[PDB]
Amino acid sequence: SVDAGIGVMGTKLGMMSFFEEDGTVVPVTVIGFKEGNIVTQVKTESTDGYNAVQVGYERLRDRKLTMPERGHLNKAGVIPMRHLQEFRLVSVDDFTPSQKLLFEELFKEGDMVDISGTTIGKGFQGGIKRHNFKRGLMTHGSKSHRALGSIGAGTTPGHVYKGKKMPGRMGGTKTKIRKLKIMKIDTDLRVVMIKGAVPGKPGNLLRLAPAKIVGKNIPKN
Amino acid sequence: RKSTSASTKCTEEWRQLKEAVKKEFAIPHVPLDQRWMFTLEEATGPDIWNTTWYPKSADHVPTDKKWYVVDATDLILGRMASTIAIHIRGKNLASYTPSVDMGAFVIVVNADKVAVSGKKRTQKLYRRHSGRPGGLKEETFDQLQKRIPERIIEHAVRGMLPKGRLGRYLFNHLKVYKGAEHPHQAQQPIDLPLRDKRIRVEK
Amino acid sequence: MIQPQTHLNVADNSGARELMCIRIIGASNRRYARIGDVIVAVIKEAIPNTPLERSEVIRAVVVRTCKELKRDNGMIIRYDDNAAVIIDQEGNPKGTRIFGAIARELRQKFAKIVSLAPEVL
Amino acid sequence: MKHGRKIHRLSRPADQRRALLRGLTTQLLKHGRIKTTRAKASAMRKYVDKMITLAKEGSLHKRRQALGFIYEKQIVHALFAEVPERYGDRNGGYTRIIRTLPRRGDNAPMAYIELV
Amino acid sequence: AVPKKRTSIYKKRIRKNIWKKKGYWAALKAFSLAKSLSTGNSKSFFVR
RNA sequence: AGGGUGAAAAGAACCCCCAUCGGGGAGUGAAAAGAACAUGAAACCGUAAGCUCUCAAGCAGUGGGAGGGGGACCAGACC
RNA sequence: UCGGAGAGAGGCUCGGUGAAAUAGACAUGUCUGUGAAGAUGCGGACUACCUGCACCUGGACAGAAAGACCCUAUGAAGCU
RNA sequence: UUCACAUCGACGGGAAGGUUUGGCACCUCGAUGUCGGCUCUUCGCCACCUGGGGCUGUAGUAUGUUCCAAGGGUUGGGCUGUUCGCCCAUUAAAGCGGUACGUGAGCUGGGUUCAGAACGUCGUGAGACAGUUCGGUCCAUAUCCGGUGUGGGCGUUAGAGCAUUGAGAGGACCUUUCCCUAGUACGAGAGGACCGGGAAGGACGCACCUCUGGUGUACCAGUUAUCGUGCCCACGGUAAACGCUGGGUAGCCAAGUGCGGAGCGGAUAACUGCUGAAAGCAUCUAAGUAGUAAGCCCACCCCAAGAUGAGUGCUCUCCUA
RNA sequence: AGAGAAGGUCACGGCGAGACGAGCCGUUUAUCAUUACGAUAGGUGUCAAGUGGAAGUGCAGUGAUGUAUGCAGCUGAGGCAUCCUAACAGACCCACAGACUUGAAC
Ligand SMILES: [Mg+2]
Ligand SMILES: [Mg+2]
Ligand SMILES: [Mg+2]
Ligand SMILES: [Mg+2]
Ligand SMILES: [Mg+2]
Ligand SMILES: [Mg+2]
Ligand SMILES: [Mg+2]
Ligand SMILES: [Mg+2]
Ligand SMILES: [Mg+2]
Ligand SMILES: [Mg+2]
Ligand SMILES: [Mg+2]
Ligand SMILES: [Mg+2]
Ligand SMILES: [Mg+2]
Ligand SMILES: [Mg+2]
Ligand SMILES: [Mg+2]
Ligand SMILES: [Mg+2]
Ligand SMILES: [Mg+2]
Ligand SMILES: [Mg+2]
Ligand SMILES: [Mg+2]
Ligand SMILES: [Mg+2]
Ligand SMILES: [Mg+2]
Ligand SMILES: [Mg+2]
Ligand SMILES: [Mg+2]
Ligand SMILES: [Mg+2]
Ligand SMILES: [Mg+2]
Ligand SMILES: [Mg+2]
Ligand SMILES: [Mg+2]
Ligand SMILES: [Mg+2]
Ligand SMILES: [Mg+2]
Ligand SMILES: [Mg+2]
Ligand SMILES: [Mg+2]
Ligand SMILES: [Mg+2]
Ligand SMILES: [Mg+2]
Ligand SMILES: [Mg+2]
Ligand SMILES: [Mg+2]
Ligand SMILES: [Mg+2]
Ligand SMILES: [Mg+2]
Ligand SMILES: [Mg+2]
Ligand SMILES: [Mg+2]
Ligand SMILES: [Mg+2]
Ligand SMILES: [Mg+2]
Ligand SMILES: [Mg+2]
Ligand SMILES: [Mg+2]
Ligand SMILES: [Mg+2]
Ligand SMILES: [Mg+2]
Ligand SMILES: [Mg+2]
Ligand SMILES: [Mg+2]
Ligand SMILES: [Mg+2]
Ligand SMILES: [Mg+2]
Ligand SMILES: [Mg+2]
Ligand SMILES: [Mg+2]
Ligand SMILES: [Mg+2]
Ligand SMILES: [Mg+2]
Ligand SMILES: [Mg+2]
Ligand SMILES: [Mg+2]
Ligand SMILES: [Mg+2]
Ligand SMILES: [Mg+2]
Ligand SMILES: [Mg+2]
Ligand SMILES: [Mg+2]
Ligand SMILES: [Mg+2]
Ligand SMILES: [Mg+2]
Ligand SMILES: [Mg+2]
Ligand SMILES: [Mg+2]
Ligand SMILES: [Mg+2]
Ligand SMILES: [Mg+2]
Ligand SMILES: [Mg+2]
Ligand SMILES: [Mg+2]
Ligand SMILES: [Mg+2]
Ligand SMILES: [Mg+2]
Ligand SMILES: [Mg+2]
Ligand SMILES: [Mg+2]
Ligand SMILES: [Mg+2]
Ligand SMILES: [Mg+2]
Ligand SMILES: [Mg+2]
Ligand SMILES: [Mg+2]
Ligand SMILES: [Mg+2]
Ligand SMILES: [Mg+2]
Ligand SMILES: [Mg+2]
Ligand SMILES: [Mg+2]
Ligand SMILES: [Mg+2]
Ligand SMILES: [Mg+2]
Ligand SMILES: [Mg+2]
Ligand SMILES: [Mg+2]
Ligand SMILES: [Mg+2]
Ligand SMILES: [Mg+2]
Ligand SMILES: [Mg+2]
Ligand SMILES: [Mg+2]
Ligand SMILES: [Mg+2]
Ligand SMILES: [Mg+2]
Ligand SMILES: [Mg+2]
Ligand SMILES: [Mg+2]
Ligand SMILES: [Mg+2]
Ligand SMILES: [Mg+2]
Ligand SMILES: [Mg+2]
Ligand SMILES: [Mg+2]
Ligand SMILES: [Mg+2]
Ligand SMILES: [Mg+2]
Ligand SMILES: [Mg+2]
Ligand SMILES: [Mg+2]
Ligand SMILES: [Mg+2]
Ligand SMILES: [Mg+2]
Ligand SMILES: [Mg+2]
Ligand SMILES: [Mg+2]
Ligand SMILES: [Mg+2]
Ligand SMILES: [Mg+2]
Repeated sequence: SVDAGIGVMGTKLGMMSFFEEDGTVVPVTVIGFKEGNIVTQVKTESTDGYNAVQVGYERLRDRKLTMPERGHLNKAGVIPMRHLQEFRLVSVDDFTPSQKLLFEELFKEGDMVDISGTTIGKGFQGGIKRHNFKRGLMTHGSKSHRALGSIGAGTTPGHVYKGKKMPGRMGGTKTKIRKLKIMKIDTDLRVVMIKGAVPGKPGNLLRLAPAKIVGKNIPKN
Repeated sequence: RKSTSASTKCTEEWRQLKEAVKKEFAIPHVPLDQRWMFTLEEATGPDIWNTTWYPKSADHVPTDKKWYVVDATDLILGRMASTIAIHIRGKNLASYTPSVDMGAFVIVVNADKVAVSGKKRTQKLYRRHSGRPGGLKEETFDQLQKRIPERIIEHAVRGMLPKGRLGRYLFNHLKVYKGAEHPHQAQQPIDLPLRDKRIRVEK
Repeated sequence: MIQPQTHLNVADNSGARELMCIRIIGASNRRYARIGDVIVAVIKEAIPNTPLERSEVIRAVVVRTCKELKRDNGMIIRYDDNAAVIIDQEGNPKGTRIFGAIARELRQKFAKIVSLAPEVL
Repeated sequence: MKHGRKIHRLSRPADQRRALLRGLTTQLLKHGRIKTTRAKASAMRKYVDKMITLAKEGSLHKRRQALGFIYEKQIVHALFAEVPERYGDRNGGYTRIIRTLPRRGDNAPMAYIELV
Repeated sequence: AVPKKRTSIYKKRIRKNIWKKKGYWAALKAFSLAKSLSTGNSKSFFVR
């Protein structure tokens, strides 16, 4: 999954409504930022086998960090940071450890982004909620209701299939949301407003990249 | 933490004593190289002449094994893989035993240049199955050889090795590389003998 | 949110008092008539001695819902009843004069119908 | 699930849980310290404090509010008497919770809630 | 649903050992707790 | 349905743990045989010591036996 | 349609007490072939670290004994 | 019309399948049981629609027939115990089969017409009926396999914390109307395009709570009966697990809001092709190569080194006697 | 053998994480003086928000009731402040410079 362009990380602050001059109301997510988005490490095809750049995000007290990690960020000469992440480019010449990213440079207005985040955990969920199973009859004689159904065929094959859909734990995962739009950037509050919903509740941690378009931003294969 | 308390000290000391006395009285190992019928010591031992010889642990020790290299360029897949299997299994040593690994290591290089007769390049079919229904996947030989060409020879030799514990443990002695180069130069590989006539194809 | 078996008030002269929707058209397999969709209804109750007999299959466009229409102003509209207007396959209303309010959301596909309106919303 | 449902259920239905909490507070304000189960204590914090904050203002209105919570009048009047004196400078935080050895019968974790 | 067979001596011995391992973690909590109350410095804890 | 402490109750004083039961000494006794007491098989429940299992497919054994351990006197054997 | 949320009693965890039907022995994969003609156990391939827990019920021709249906018996009884 | 082979194809023949009605009695009789719906799959291709083609008695639109193609789709009702089938209104189309009626230790109707009763009919009669009719009990705490999730142990050759490569595995790559092209080709007219652009929809998937709401036994307000707080006032309890109503934040949720389905990437099936021999002619094929499919494979989206083949990268730590 | 490496588990305060384990965040709560990083939960103060005009005392009315004081009163699962309470006391696991061979370098 080679990624087009450097991304940045941010924090979901919650959603509000935002007008346009002509009275079109757009619901927008407001994505805040914190001190960070500092290039931590750079990986050369020679050295690592591939081309990538590790940006750290959330700053932090030095105590809370572990000695291996602190010693990772003193090799860089950067401030202590909670979350590290990698972006995979096809060319890294522009980047030095300790270099800083600004989201005002990378993202203009009306540009397309891709928001990766972690989803709301809904816990252990039934067949209905998890796979949209139609529920069986509520009344005439029927004892089933929200139950799973039959789970397989008869004597043959005589075992349930792999991956046959069943109740299990739902949510709480890395999820991409493709091709969103950027409505407004506030330099004052350093915030980015985005049309639509992004995963997870406020206080979340997001990763925004310039949108991969399978024809035109990416290696053909 | 390794205790240097007099207790553990004492224990290791004693154990080296036991090991000493057990090494003194036991029969010496005489490796099989121009090894004559018997040493004046074995002659006091158990009967190894009128019973079938079976290898002891000093023999098959992994460090000793021959290494071999097959240039797979213009070789024919199957006919080569047989020879490879023979040598890996050990079937060419007088000391062969089914229950043990007496075999070699084999290094196969230039694994994309391997040659195959007939229309096979476009026909022979490597299938593997997920384990879900409709989990079947098929490759033509050639898609495979463009994508990860080592799998071809690995998969052709694995077929001719025994199956089961000694089989799998054997298969780890087959070291395959797509390039003309291998990083084993330290092991000093000899070249692999081929007594087969038809094994070498010419165009 | 008109769906099959729903009853509807007729908004024009055409001589039906009430419709029962049996289908939704052009929406492919959607089950919801919302404002400005063509539904196939039948006539339950009629106004006597009029060109329209009860138990007729006819086309109508849905002009009023109890569900809520959202324009882009963030503006929202909710009526107190369901109503549709009986039409041709040409987009022209069979009956010639319409009651009640309508919306500017119908101006695109139906000119006639927005023309005859006593009020526009 | 519950996301951000914050209430203490105490494994009882609404009515009972209310009455239980009222009871436990008239107990704490009568005796000044008591022994309960960890959950009951933690749940009871809020209502203890509601009562104290109530008494700090002293209005007839507030006094009728407290009267309609605590069961025993006498404890209420004494509350409105003592509190300005004892707690006047304390902004919040009127209760200490000190845990103990668990119970013998069920091994339910115990606790000591103190009026501090 | 019933047990078509009877459970083999050794497998049962493993399942019951698992259930006995919980005693081990409770023994660690117990030990740590005694070593706490044995310095008399805890104001969060009380014993009579 | 529920029999067999010992020849004799000599049925265990005294101290210790100690709310009782139960126990450990001492004392009785040829023997503790200690009262749920005589020989006390198997299932079944364990504890300790020797070898050994976490890439594995198997009516569980058998023929071959790597490596490790044990009691020997025909130490080339047996377990 | 087309499901949604909530309250109780269970379910779940911890402490106390503590069953049952079942059970040749079980070190108990999938496909396909074979076979008393639908195999964890036979063959060939394929896939599989060891072991819990919560859930689900496709298999084990799952479990609860004579098959009510059909036939047999020079059986049994009731009735005409 | 001429013309057997566009489309039919009589008289006959040669097959495959194992879905109909059957023959057999190898099978199980103890508690291995038939047809429809619900839920939930899955696979076949003899293709109903969607993708590409050849032929036409193909002007165009629309067909007909056939080739490759099973990735995706295949509605809602009135009627039946039903397989079958009929109709209503749609629709791109409303495919046919297999899986023990696929699915009864998942659910439910009939069926094994069990015992009551009645009708027709047969029988002197008790009773009978591959006649009809009304009524009529199936249980279940999952041992193992199989599955969906979620841990521990141990391995990964000193011990760790981070960050990742991606073998393998999955999810999703769907489809309809309308508008430009152009009332242009085509046709005497009536009709009316291929190709390539653009919008709106459907179904499905992934998220979400700003709006519109649902609930919201956290709360707020009215209000009946009644018993408490000495009595008025004002509050408290009860009217199961809200006494009854009217509102509701946070949450969860859809009918609400966003987003998604991209590929002048690779290789093929049918087919159309170029150079061109064996047969000094010809021929898409034998050498070699060109286009080209909703198919196949990469790319997209999650997972993923128990990938024991246990990967690479950065950093940290190994004291004292 | 003493000690307790890096780290882990536990304990303790929690959650937009959760059946349990797991996950994640905290654990003396800074200093500042020019950024951010040292408030986890509860309480308290204030704010968004909800409900819809408290009680008491006045006036009007024969009275039920209305009206003023007053965007009142209650609530505030959400934000922001503030260490007032509880994050006390602590415990356990854990530290053979990494067997053996061969080349290359020096
Ligand atoms: Mg959650
Ligand atoms: Mg349904
Ligand atoms: Mg029910
Ligand atoms: Mg009629
Ligand atoms: Mg007028
Ligand atoms: Mg009540
Ligand atoms: Mg009650
Ligand atoms: Mg509060
Ligand atoms: Mg005694
Ligand atoms: Mg006593
Ligand atoms: Mg005693
Ligand atoms: Mg004695
Ligand atoms: Mg004596
Ligand atoms: Mg005895
Ligand atoms: Mg393996
Ligand atoms: Mg092993
Ligand atoms: Mg095994
Ligand atoms: Mg629910
Ligand atoms: Mg509930
Ligand atoms: Mg009960
Ligand atoms: Mg229990
Ligand atoms: Mg029993
Ligand atoms: Mg096994
Ligand atoms: Mg057969
Ligand atoms: Mg079979
Ligand atoms: Mg088998
Ligand atoms: Mg076997
Ligand atoms: Mg089952
Ligand atoms: Mg069940
Ligand atoms: Mg099976
Ligand atoms: Mg069996
Ligand atoms: Mg006879
Ligand atoms: Mg007879
Ligand atoms: Mg012919
Ligand atoms: Mg027979
Ligand atoms: Mg059975
Ligand atoms: Mg076909
Ligand atoms: Mg077609
Ligand atoms: Mg055609
Ligand atoms: Mg024509
Ligand atoms: Mg298809
Ligand atoms: Mg398919
Ligand atoms: Mg299909
Ligand atoms: Mg239908
Ligand atoms: Mg149509
Ligand atoms: Mg079409
Ligand atoms: Mg089917
Ligand atoms: Mg069916
Ligand atoms: Mg079943
Ligand atoms: Mg019936
Ligand atoms: Mg008669
Ligand atoms: Mg008859
Ligand atoms: Mg009845
Ligand atoms: Mg189990
Ligand atoms: Mg399992
Ligand atoms: Mg696991
Ligand atoms: Mg694990
Ligand atoms: Mg390790
Ligand atoms: Mg480890
Ligand atoms: Mg971290
Ligand atoms: Mg990754
Ligand atoms: Mg891949
Ligand atoms: Mg695997
Ligand atoms: Mg794939
Ligand atoms: Mg595609
Ligand atoms: Mg023209
Ligand atoms: Mg087009
Ligand atoms: Mg679309
Ligand atoms: Mg909302
Ligand atoms: Mg909100
Ligand atoms: Mg409501
Ligand atoms: Mg709400
Ligand atoms: Mg009274
Ligand atoms: Mg009263
Ligand atoms: Mg009341
Ligand atoms: Mg009462
Ligand atoms: Mg009552
Ligand atoms: Mg009620
Ligand atoms: Mg209400
Ligand atoms: Mg939507
Ligand atoms: Mg191509
Ligand atoms: Mg081609
Ligand atoms: Mg041609
Ligand atoms: Mg020529
Ligand atoms: Mg030509
Ligand atoms: Mg060719
Ligand atoms: Mg394609
Ligand atoms: Mg497409
Ligand atoms: Mg690793
Ligand atoms: Mg290895
Ligand atoms: Mg290696
Ligand atoms: Mg340490
Ligand atoms: Mg905790
Ligand atoms: Mg943990
Ligand atoms: Mg501490
Ligand atoms: Mg706080
Ligand atoms: Mg807080
Ligand atoms: Mg007032
Ligand atoms: Mg009130
Ligand atoms: Mg007056
Ligand atoms: Mg307000
Ligand atoms: Mg401060
Ligand atoms: Mg303190
Ligand atoms: Mg070394
Ligand atoms: Mg050495």
